[PDB]
Amino acid sequence: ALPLPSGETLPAASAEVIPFSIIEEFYKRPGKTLAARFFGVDPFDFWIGRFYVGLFGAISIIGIILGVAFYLYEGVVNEGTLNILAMRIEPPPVSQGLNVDPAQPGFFWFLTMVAATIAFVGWLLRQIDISLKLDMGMEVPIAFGAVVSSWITLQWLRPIAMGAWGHGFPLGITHHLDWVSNIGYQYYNFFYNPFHAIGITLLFASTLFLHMHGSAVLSEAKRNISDQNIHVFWRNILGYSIGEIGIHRVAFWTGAASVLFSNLCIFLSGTFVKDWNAFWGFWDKMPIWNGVGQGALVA
Amino acid sequence: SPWPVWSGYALCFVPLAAVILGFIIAARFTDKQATSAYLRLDPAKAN
Amino acid sequence: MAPFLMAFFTIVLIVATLYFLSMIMS
Amino acid sequence: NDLVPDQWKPLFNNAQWLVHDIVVKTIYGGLIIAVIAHVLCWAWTPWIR
Amino acid sequence: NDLVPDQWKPLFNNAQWLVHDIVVKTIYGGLIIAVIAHVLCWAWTPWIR
Amino acid sequence: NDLVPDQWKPLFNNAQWLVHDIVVKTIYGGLIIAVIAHVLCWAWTPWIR
Amino acid sequence: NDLVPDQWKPLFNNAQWLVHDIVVKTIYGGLIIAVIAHVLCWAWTPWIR
Amino acid sequence: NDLVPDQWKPLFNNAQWLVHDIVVKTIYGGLIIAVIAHVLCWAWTPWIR
Amino acid sequence: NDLVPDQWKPLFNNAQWLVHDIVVKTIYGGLIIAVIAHVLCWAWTPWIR
Amino acid sequence: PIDLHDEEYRDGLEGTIAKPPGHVGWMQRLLGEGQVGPIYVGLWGVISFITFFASAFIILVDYGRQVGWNPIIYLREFWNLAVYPPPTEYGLSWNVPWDKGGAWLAATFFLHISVLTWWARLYTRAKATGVGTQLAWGFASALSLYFVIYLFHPLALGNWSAAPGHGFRAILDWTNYVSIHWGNFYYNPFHMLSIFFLLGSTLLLAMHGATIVATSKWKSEMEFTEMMAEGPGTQRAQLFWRWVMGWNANSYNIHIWAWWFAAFTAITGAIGLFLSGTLVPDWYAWGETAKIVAPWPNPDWAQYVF
Amino acid sequence: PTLFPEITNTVRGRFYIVAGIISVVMAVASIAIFWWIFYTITPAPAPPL
Amino acid sequence: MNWIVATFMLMFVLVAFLPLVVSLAYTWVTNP
Amino acid sequence: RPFEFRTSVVVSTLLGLVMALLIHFVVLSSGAFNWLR
Amino acid sequence: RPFEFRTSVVVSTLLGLVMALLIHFVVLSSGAFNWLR
Amino acid sequence: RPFEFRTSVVVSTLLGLVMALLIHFVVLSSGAFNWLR
Amino acid sequence: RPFEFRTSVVVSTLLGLVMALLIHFVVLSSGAFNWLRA
Amino acid sequence: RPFEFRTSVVVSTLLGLVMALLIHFVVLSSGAFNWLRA
Amino acid sequence: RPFEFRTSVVVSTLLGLVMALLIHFVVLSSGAFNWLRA
Amino acid sequence: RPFEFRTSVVVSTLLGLVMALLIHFVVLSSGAFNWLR
Amino acid sequence: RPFEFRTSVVVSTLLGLVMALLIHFVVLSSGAFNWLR
Amino acid sequence: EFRTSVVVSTLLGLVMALLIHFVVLSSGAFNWLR
Ligand code: BCL
Ligand code: BCL
Ligand code: BCL
Ligand code: BCL
Ligand code: BCL
Ligand code: BCL
Ligand code: BCL
Ligand code: BCL
Ligand code: BCL
Ligand SMILES: CC(C)=CCC/C(C)=C/C=C/C(C)=C/C=C/C(C)=C/C=C/C=C(C)/C=C/C=C(C)/C=C/C1=C(C)C(=O)CCC1(C)C
Ligand SMILES: [Fe+3]
Repeated sequence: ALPLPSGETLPAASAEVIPFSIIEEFYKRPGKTLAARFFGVDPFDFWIGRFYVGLFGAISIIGIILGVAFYLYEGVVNEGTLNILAMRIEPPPVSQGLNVDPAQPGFFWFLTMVAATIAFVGWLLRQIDISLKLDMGMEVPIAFGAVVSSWITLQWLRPIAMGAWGHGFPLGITHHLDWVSNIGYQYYNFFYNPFHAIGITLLFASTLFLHMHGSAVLSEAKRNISDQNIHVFWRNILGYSIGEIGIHRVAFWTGAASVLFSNLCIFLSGTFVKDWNAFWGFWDKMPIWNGVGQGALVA
Repeated sequence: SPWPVWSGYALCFVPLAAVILGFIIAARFTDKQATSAYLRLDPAKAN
Repeated sequence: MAPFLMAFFTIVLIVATLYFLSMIMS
Repeated sequence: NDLVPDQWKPLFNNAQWLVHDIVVKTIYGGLIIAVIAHVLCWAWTPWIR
Repeated sequence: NDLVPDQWKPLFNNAQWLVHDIVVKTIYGGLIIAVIAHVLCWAWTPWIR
Repeated sequence: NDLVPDQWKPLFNNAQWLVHDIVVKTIYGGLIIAVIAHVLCWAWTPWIR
Repeated sequence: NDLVPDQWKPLFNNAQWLVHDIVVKTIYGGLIIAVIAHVLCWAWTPWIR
Repeated sequence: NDLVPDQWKPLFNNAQWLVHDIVVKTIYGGLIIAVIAHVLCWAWTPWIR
Repeated sequence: NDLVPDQWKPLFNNAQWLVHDIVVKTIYGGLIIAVIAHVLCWAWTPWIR
Repeated sequence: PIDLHDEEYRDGLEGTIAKPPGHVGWMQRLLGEGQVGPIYVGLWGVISFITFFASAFIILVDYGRQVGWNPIIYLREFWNLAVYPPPTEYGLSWNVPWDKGGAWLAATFFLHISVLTWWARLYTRAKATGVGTQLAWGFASALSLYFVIYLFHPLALGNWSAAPGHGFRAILDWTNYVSIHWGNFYYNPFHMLSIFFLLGSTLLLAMHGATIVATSKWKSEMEFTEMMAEGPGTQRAQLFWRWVMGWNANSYNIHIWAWWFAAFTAITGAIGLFLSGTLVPDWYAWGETAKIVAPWPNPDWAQYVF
Repeated sequence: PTLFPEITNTVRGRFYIVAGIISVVMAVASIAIFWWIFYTITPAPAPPL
Repeated sequence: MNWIVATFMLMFVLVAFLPLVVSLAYTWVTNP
Repeated sequence: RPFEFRTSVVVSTLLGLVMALLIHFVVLSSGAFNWLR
Repeated sequence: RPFEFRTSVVVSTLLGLVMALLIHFVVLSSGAFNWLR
Repeated sequence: RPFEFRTSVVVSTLLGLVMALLIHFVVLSSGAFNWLR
Repeated sequence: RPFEFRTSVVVSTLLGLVMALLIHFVVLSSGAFNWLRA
Repeated sequence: RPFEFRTSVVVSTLLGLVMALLIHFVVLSSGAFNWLRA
Repeated sequence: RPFEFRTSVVVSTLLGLVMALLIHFVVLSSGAFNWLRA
Repeated sequence: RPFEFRTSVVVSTLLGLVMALLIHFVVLSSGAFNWLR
Repeated sequence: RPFEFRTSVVVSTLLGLVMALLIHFVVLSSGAFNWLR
Repeated sequence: EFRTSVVVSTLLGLVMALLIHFVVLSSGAFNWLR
């Protein structure tokens, strides 16, 4: 009996029962990473276990270890709390400005944030290298780069633009929520921010699309069907079937767009805008309806 | 009173441990099924 | 004395760029 | 590789010795200009004090 | 590897020996310069006290 | 493994024995320097009290 | 696996016996050092009281 | 399963009996040390009262 | 299906009977210990009142 | 035993309309398919249509009445118009004036009927096409959240005012008001679990889409065929995700992962919303008693002042 | 003598250098001119009372 | 507020938007 | 047979461990026994 | 056999380590022994 | 054999290093020794 | 051979460098030595 | 050989440059030398 | 037969356990029994 | 040879460019030079 | 036959259980019986 | 490429002209349009 990838055992195409070892050995092909093109050789061009280690893998692992050490030190020492749900890792005060001093408190927040940034960029570059070794596209790096740009907006661009550097988030479990709540209520009705609304729309659409795609694929896995049943099912309900290649494109685009608009709204709310209720005071004054009402229906 | 309340115990620490163990177990069994031997197209012939 | 130095560095940059372009473009 | 010296023949090509000479001359000229610029900058405002 | 010493045949190629020598000389010069810079900085302002 | 000793022949290659010796010497020098530095720092200022 | 004793043949390879001995010696040395450090720390200040 | 007893042959391999013996001996030592530690801790400060 | 009793042959395997016996003995011992602990705790401090 | 031509090209009730398919063109260029195609109508969907549009007509007519029947002001204030439930007095009574919550009750009733009939439509068409019925249960898990929001939570509190007011701006106001009323949902554990599952769902969707698009040169998007025998694209995707994080899946497990993320999101959200008001009147106080609230003695408050 | 014949010999590859230089110069000039105009024609921001 | 630095950071954010736009343009240009 | 041995053992062990930990923590938090101060 | 030796070893070792860490943390957090100040 | 030498060495080394770091950090945090000011 | 030489060298070097960085940073931040302006 | 000469060159040069940049940045941030008005 | 033994056993066990936990919670939360310190 | 001349030239030029940009930025950001006023 | 026995059994059981739970909770929340204080 | 240069130049010119007119009008330093 031939075992299928789903799990079926169907008695008996050009397929055959092949162990994963043959596939793993066949596709190694060392010597095509990004660092090899630049320097002419990759210093770390091997595998340690199941992982591939490259030039940026070492940088990422160093950043990870250093960041975790600094995070634990600020929270076990200098706070004396001993539990992780009550830790509160703060940046330097707003009065200090854009400068950093080891003597003053908030230095290890700097160390952890820098190490985390280095680790994130190293992970992105490692993903690019692994994609380039397999002759694939560069789509996953684009999505992860959207996420990393979302991080850089919150921790680098906004504090520099506002110029005091106390405007970055504390790295504490259950405590970054305090920062989110206070920032959101400082610019009251953060719902009324247009880009926040677009981001929420994209998030909800992404979840709905994921559920629909999972249901559709799972509904035909282990049945004797002609591969066109799903198209008829999706045209009978809603009167449209996107196809096999369109659903993944839509998923990738929606996922990236949500985070992009979210980082745009956070940065814009930081500097160029002060109140999101006053932002809509232009609407009722446009010269198409500013003179049509009376009493409570005026304006 | 160094200890949390019973409702805190349940509502917080039961779901958290459940999620952690479930994630680890599901990942382990997904990897087991993925790396098993089944029908595949030969990479040497397949291009 | 800042503007004089700015002019000095700008002139040096222009001269170097022109010299290297002429070297390449020949 | 006829113009290359004997000691550096296995490392350099005939078409690379001239480019290496150009690079060396450029480095030396840049160092001289940098020394001049640093002297003028110190004359403007000291940075060590 | 005719220029390589007898002990270092299995590791060094004939062309790599010259580059290794250049690297060693550059490191030694940088170390001497760093020693001088550290002495000057200590003479300017002690950092241990 | 001509130069590797008989006991460590199943573990070491001919070209890794010399590198291992270099690493061992570097580590021994590092520990000597570290001991000297710790003694000097304790003489300057104790950290236990 | 000729070097491995008779009893431990089914579980051990010839090359891993040496590494196991090295690891065991390292652990024993670490244990002795840890015992000495704990005794010294207790002599400094008791932690139970 | 030549070394395994007849009763436990269907459940144990030949290379797993030794590991099981090691684990059992370790657990017995752990139990003895835990009993001693509990006795001394109770003698120092009761926790039920 | 040789060490299992005649009644439980359709339900039990020759290798799982031993594991079932081990589990049963463990549960019996745990139940006895739990009963003793509950009696001691009640004699210390009643929880119903 | 199923003829797709019949299931796509029947006439009358229990058949399809818009039978001559359309073509859009740019959707064919960007998404790979641009057939508008026919749409089924089978007595599960006529009821949904009629009930949904009855509810919409009621809401729109109330919107018109609220502005004095002025179309220009109707365009002016469309996005900040709403039809709120009855006030807190007379909690669950239906003897209410039409302008004081009477229309909200009728519209909500018709909307409930519409959503239930839509679920029935989904289930019946899944059965009639030969595919499984996973989509019906996913929609059930979202209707659970919907019914907690609109029916089961206002019940057991004693008033209709605990429900949203049927407006573009009214849902945002409802979210803010419910957060302010019951403490802070940032300290609601089920809100935390729902956020975890939601962000995980978005992450998984992005990863899967990028992975399939990257290996589409070897026809990796044909999920139905890859489940029979793996191809070069699936092999490359497995190798990529094994070399990045050390473990991977096949082209069948990822869909189970996605389905369960979405289902857990909906279910945990429903449970948290229901538990918010009836048992824990204040989430911050509960968090303080549970030791999950960080001490905060000496703030630096200059960040939060203009 | 050059190391990049495809860039310093062909006209099509020789055009890219000038294109990039012009692009950088245009970007810098536009940014500088816009910000100079903005900062020159703006009134004093904060007159105290 | 220094309006030069803020505009620079805004330009960086709009640059970060670019790769998705490039992917959309590539998908449109191919698949004619 | 309806159920296999491994499933029964797994479910029983998980339930026992969860109930034991929950009961100890509830009793400790109730503060009705004078246990651990 | 239902369970392999490796699975039993992994489960037992992980459970023992986790319980030991948890008990040490709880006893330290109780503040009822006069240990570590 | 159920477990390889390499896996055992890796697990033991990681556990020992993590335990050493945790114990040093906890002892430093407790402030019961008058060490490092 | 249980492990390769290059893996041992790389892991040892990374661990040593990380430990040295962490120890220097901790000692500098503790302010118990009067080094680099107290 | 376990490592190639050019790989060692790349690793050493990169590590040295990174360490030099880090040491200048830390010394400048300490503000203990009166350098660039510090 | 309309239903298999496994389905009946699983449903019965799940329902019994859930009902037992819910009833214990509802009875002990009311505070009308004086159990375990009131 | 261990390193091609082209690669060395490219690496050196790029390193010089990055160093020049970084040093200009840091010197201009300092308190002694206030962005040339 | 129009309906199978299984579907009718399932629907009847679910409806009965839901109604029982709903009625018990409504009666308890009404607070008109003096039940459980 | 000629097309890219033309497009970039046109958009840059348009954006700069619009921004500069808006800035000059908002400055209120010329006595233009009251
Ligand atoms: C203002 C006073 C500042 C300061 C400001 C700067 C600035 C600003 C810079 C330096 C740079 C340097 N500084 Mg200084 N410097 C200070 C104090 C110091 C101190 C000290 C202990 O006090 C030291 C040791 C140094 C040392 C150094 C050197 C590392 C370096 C200059 C030499 C060099 O690299 O040549 C080797 C470099 C070359 C040979 C480059 C030559 C380039 C030529 C001119 C071509 C240019 C491009 C050309 C037009 C392109 C053409 C082709 C295109 C296709 C069109 N500075 C003080 C604090 N210093 C400069 C540097 O180069 O840093 C990397 C630099 O930019
Ligand atoms: C001012 C006094 C400061 C301080 C400031 C600095 C700074 C700043 C630096 C050091 C550096 C070092 N310091 Mg110190 N240092 C202090 C106190 C100490 C103490 C101590 C116990 O107190 C110790 C042990 C050290 C130890 C060290 C070494 C790790 C290192 C110097 C040797 C070395 O590695 O050379 C190996 C390095 C080389 C040989 C460099 C070679 C560079 C070559 C020559 C190129 C130069 C650039 C040039 C432009 C290139 C031209 C060609 C191009 C093609 C154009 N310092 C005090 C607190 N120290 C330097 C270092 O190198 O760190 C890694 C460094 O940057
Ligand atoms: C100031 C505001 C409060 C707050 C108050 C609330 C409240 C109040 C609620 C949430 C809830 C949610 N919150 Mg919260 N929340 C805040 C901060 C956050 C933050 C953040 C980054 O700060 C995030 C990411 C979230 C995230 C979320 C989600 C996880 C969750 C909703 C899930 C969902 O899919 O709903 C989308 C699902 C639905 C709307 C279901 C109903 C729709 C159904 C499925 C379909 C109906 C179709 C309809 C009839 C029309 C059909 C025809 C049309 C023609 C198409 N909150 C702060 C603290 N949040 C909810 C929750 O579950 O909490 C436990 C909730 O009720
Ligand atoms: C509130 C007033 C009283 C009180 C009043 C009552 C009353 C009145 C009763 C109980 C009952 C019970 N009480 Mg009470 N109880 C009190 C305080 C406590 C405390 C405590 C710490 O204070 C505890 C721990 C308990 C515990 C218990 C249980 C022993 C028992 C319910 C068991 C159960 O879940 O059955 C339901 C369990 C199941 C349906 C699952 C059974 C599963 C079996 C055991 C194992 C199957 C394994 C096999 C592999 C499974 C195959 C199928 C799988 C799906 C694969 N009570 C207080 C003091 N308690 C009940 C009782 O006596 O029951 C006999 C009862 O009627
Ligand atoms: C202090 C008084 C408390 C209370 C405190 C506790 C505590 C605390 C516990 C119980 C437990 C139980 N309680 Mg009581 N209990 C109270 C009141 C009640 C009342 C009542 C109506 O008043 C009832 C009906 C119960 C009923 C019960 C049972 C459900 C259960 C014990 C039997 C059992 O399942 O054993 C089956 C158990 C076993 C077979 C365990 C066997 C374990 C083996 C021996 C291993 C032990 C660990 C050891 C370290 C292993 C080392 C070696 C390695 C394996 C290699 N309790 C009061 C309020 N009760 C226990 C339980 O099991 O809860 C789930 C428990 O932990
Ligand atoms: C101080 C008094 C405290 C208390 C403090 C602790 C602490 C602290 C711990 C326990 C632990 C346990 N306690 Mg007690 N305990 C108290 C009261 C009780 C009561 C009671 C009803 O009053 C009970 C029933 C128990 C019961 C128990 C068991 C569950 C458990 C020990 C059994 C075991 O697994 O042994 C078998 C133990 C082993 C097999 C361990 C073997 C470890 C091996 C030898 C390795 C050790 C580390 C060493 C460095 C390794 C070096 C070599 C390298 C690996 C190469 N305690 C009071 C409240 N108890 C201990 C435990 O093991 O928890 C899991 C534990 O850590
Ligand atoms: C100061 C008194 C403190 C305290 C502080 C510490 C600290 C701090 C530590 C311990 C550690 C340990 N403590 Mg103590 N400890 C206390 C009280 C106790 C009590 C008790 C009931 O009172 C107990 C049971 C223990 C028990 C233990 C052990 C678990 C462990 C030491 C043995 C070991 O596992 O070695 C196994 C370890 C090894 C064999 C390591 C061998 C390492 C080799 C020698 C290399 C070292 C690094 C090398 C120099 C780096 C450079 C290499 C280059 C190649 C040159 N401690 C009190 C509260 N304890 C230590 C530990 O290792 O924990 C895991 C530790 O770090
Ligand atoms: C740092 C990691 C380095 C390394 C560093 C060293 C060092 C350093 C030494 C060796 C030595 C040995 N190494 Mg080597 N070695 C590495 C990689 C390897 C690899 C491999 C990857 O394949 C292998 C097979 C070996 C194998 C070996 C043997 C050839 C040799 C003797 C081992 C022995 O029997 O020790 C048996 C003896 C022991 C295990 C002693 C253990 C002692 C414990 C650790 C306690 C020390 C306490 C300390 C001194 C206390 C200080 C207190 C303070 C001063 C206050 N190494 C890596 C790259 N190796 C030794 C050698 O060359 O001897 C001639 C040696 O000196
Ligand atoms: C100031 C007093 C401080 C303190 C400050 C420091 C600092 C600072 C450091 C240590 C480090 C260490 N400390 Mg101390 N330390 C203190 C108290 C202690 C106590 C104690 C019980 O009180 C103990 C047990 C230790 C123990 C240790 C060791 C783990 C380690 C030193 C030995 C070592 O690793 O050798 C083995 C070391 C080597 C083999 C290194 C070899 C390096 C080679 C030679 C290269 C050197 C660099 C050079 C620039 C390279 C140039 C290359 C170019 C190409 C030319 N410290 C007090 C609190 N300690 C050092 C360490 O290594 O931490 C990881 C370290 O950096
Ligand atoms: C608050 C206000 C004002 C509310 C408004 C008032 C209203 C509207 C009330 C509406 C009430 C209604 C509609 C109540 C409905 C009650 C029903 C349907 C109960 C069903 C019982 C089904 C039962 C007992 C079924 C039992 C099934 C059994 C025993 C199955 C057994 C078995 C079956 C069949 C198997 O295969 C094999 C297993 C086994 C042998 C055990
Ligand atoms: Fe898919």
